[PDB]
Amino acid sequence: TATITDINAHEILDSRANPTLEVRVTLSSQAYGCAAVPSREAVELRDNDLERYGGKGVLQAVENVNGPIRDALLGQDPRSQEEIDRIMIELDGTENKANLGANAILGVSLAVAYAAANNADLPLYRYLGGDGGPFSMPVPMMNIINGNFQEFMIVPVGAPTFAEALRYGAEVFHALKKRLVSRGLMSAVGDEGGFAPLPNNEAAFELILEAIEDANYVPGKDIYLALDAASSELYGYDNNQLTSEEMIDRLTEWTKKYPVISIEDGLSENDWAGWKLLTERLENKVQLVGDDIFVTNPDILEKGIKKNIANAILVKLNQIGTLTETLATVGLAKSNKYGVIISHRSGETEDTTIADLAVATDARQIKTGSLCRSDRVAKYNRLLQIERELNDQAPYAGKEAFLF
Amino acid sequence: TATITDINAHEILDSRANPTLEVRVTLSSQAYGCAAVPSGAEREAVELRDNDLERYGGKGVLQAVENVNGPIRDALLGQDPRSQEEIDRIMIELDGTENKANLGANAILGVSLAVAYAAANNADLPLYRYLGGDGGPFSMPVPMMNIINGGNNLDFQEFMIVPVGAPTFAEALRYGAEVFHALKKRLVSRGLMSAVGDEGGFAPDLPNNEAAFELILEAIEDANYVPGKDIYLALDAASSELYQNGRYDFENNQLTSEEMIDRLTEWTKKYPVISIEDGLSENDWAGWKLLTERLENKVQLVGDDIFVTNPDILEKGIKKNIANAILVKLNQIGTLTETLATVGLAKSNKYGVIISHRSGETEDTTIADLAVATDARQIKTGSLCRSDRVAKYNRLLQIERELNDQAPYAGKEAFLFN
Ligand SMILES: [Mg+2]
Ligand SMILES: [Mg+2]
Repeated sequence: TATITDINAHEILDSRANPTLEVRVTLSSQAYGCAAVPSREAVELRDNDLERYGGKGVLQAVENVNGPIRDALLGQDPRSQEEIDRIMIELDGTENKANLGANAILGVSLAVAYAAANNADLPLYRYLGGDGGPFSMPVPMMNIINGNFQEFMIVPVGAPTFAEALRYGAEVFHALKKRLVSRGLMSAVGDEGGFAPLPNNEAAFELILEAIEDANYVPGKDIYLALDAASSELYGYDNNQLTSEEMIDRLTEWTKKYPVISIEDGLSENDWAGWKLLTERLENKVQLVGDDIFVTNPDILEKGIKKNIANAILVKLNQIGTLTETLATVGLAKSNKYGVIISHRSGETEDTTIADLAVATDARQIKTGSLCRSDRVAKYNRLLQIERELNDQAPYAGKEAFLF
Repeated sequence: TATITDINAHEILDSRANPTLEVRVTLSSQAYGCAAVPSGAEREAVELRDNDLERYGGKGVLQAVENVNGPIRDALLGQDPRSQEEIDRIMIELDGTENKANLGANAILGVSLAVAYAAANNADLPLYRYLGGDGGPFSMPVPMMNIINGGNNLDFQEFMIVPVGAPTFAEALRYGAEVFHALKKRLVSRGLMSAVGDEGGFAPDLPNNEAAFELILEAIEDANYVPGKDIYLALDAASSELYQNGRYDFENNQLTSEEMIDRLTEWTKKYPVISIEDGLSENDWAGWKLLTERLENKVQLVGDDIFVTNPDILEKGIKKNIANAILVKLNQIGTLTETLATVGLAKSNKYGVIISHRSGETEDTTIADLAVATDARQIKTGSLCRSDRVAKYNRLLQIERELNDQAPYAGKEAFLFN
């Protein structure tokens, strides 16, 4: 029986040139697993030494993995995810994971699962999903325009496979780029890729729809729009000053005027009464995704569900801090007819965990960025590999991704 | 002794959302290796595309993928993956073209690299150890980091920092990241453009080419490093792009070879420029001769497009006293073996060697292991944002931490033009 014989972390850089950590968990069988961590929610631990990386170092977090965390886990069976995650959550001691750092905990949480997977000669998605499953290729939501709303996205719902979904997106991305250049508009990319041109949020959807049709896809069927209002950042809502109801009104408008299939954080995370009506109104017309309002926290999601808030949840591993807790959120969401979107973070790494995770959980949806930057594209390539490995038994979710 | 029992390629996406290939080589031991192929943006080996206008705008690589899975796989079944030269020779012979235009340099390179990884993994060694051998010698290369892009206002293509003065690669990386963040902060505070180009560099609008280096110098100082000591500058002029017979489109003007040389010279005296890449066109050998005569002792003169990682062309360059360093791009020539010959010829002739990425990259980190294994001492692998780039730096971090003392950071010893 393989047991954990060593855990080691070191400091690496994320896709925004900010430090993060990478963890390797080594087993007695000599098999090992590696994982890196992407960039209210659980507390990531930074060094705040202003003479080093502008205070964003993660040396202390690395110390916690290599010392305290390591000692408390030596000898453990890596297959016992829940218990290992329990030992760490207890060791931290805080609701926050503020002592050891959510980044330190998650790094090892993930590396342990990779270790167990590798020891059994299984790809992560297989180790997590069963033998078993069921598996499905998730529908990707692709951040194409940014915001002088935070994200304007395309969603290749109508593709027959993930490989085709990917191609649909790439061809729209290229079509859009050619337009921006022709209009003398900005065509360089932000953190997740994606262009940041524009006079009035609306005109963003206009460019996109042009792009979709330029590439010979139908905005009704082949490809939809999605958006991330990130309204928490606009809150008693900032081009004008709108009340919650006037905010909902516009959302309702756009949903009618455009093929919007999903809306993220339409209202503020501090506006639960607003979310109630928004949901009441559109819960059957569009996907209403809670991000900041839920922060991948199962207790908060539970309260959201009881109180009729949203109809989908954005799942961010490092917002909660452990694999076990993340799977609980996913399971709770699925139990209650809520959509599940496995999500990247702004500061990503070459780590492709969310790809396997979306497949193994049959989440059916993934948000992992625009179509340039390997911080994003590596995730799509991993999904290419998985689809080609599972073939027929990982059908592309398509329309079936959306439950509303 | 394990032999190749399978080769399989498939079509993935590169960091610019264009298709490329990834290849897995499987051995009888059940060990396997994988590699992916990058893509750039004249004499270089032929990257094979599909040209099917209704698919990825004609940029598919299904044919290259088929070439790997069919004829290449057939030719290589039962070969010992450790025999890299023979394996590359077989593919070169099978293609039968000077250009690799038949099978595709992308199909050939993908297999060539995956074979190396398979052998490495069979021996249970990291690639840098497999390639460099047990004893090495190893070194951590000095990175040149493209921080401001051009060629959107700016004529020159790449304005880079080079942290020659750091004590370790880990510190070199920190130096660069802090200058990168200092620069971004300046651009933002001044309402200038903060979005990035292909390699993750800022692409602001500036009154003139120089202003890019002036901004970079400010940023180096904001981060409290000393220009010309801790951190130097390097330039990719990519002048082949500015060359229309028989002058160079510089600052809304039209320069002779010697005027361009004079400009490059001014910059060398005014700023701590340690390296200039493609200062003149690949079709201006006469100019290169003069450029080299004048600056070869004062600055590194990197040939990129003029040599295209081709040992036969570098030899010609050497005989004609052209340049004093070569930019090494695997996929410009097409096999690991021919790439290593170029590196070897460069070293035997005291040319600098810079292992390089392409504009279109993948999560593949081969060039990191390659630069350490060949004791190249220099690497050019992009700005400090975008994992297509940062993944290479992180790989260098892993390697330094594994070698710890057997891989000293090259620092000043990377530059031998003196
Ligand atoms: Mg969000
Ligand atoms: Mg160049």
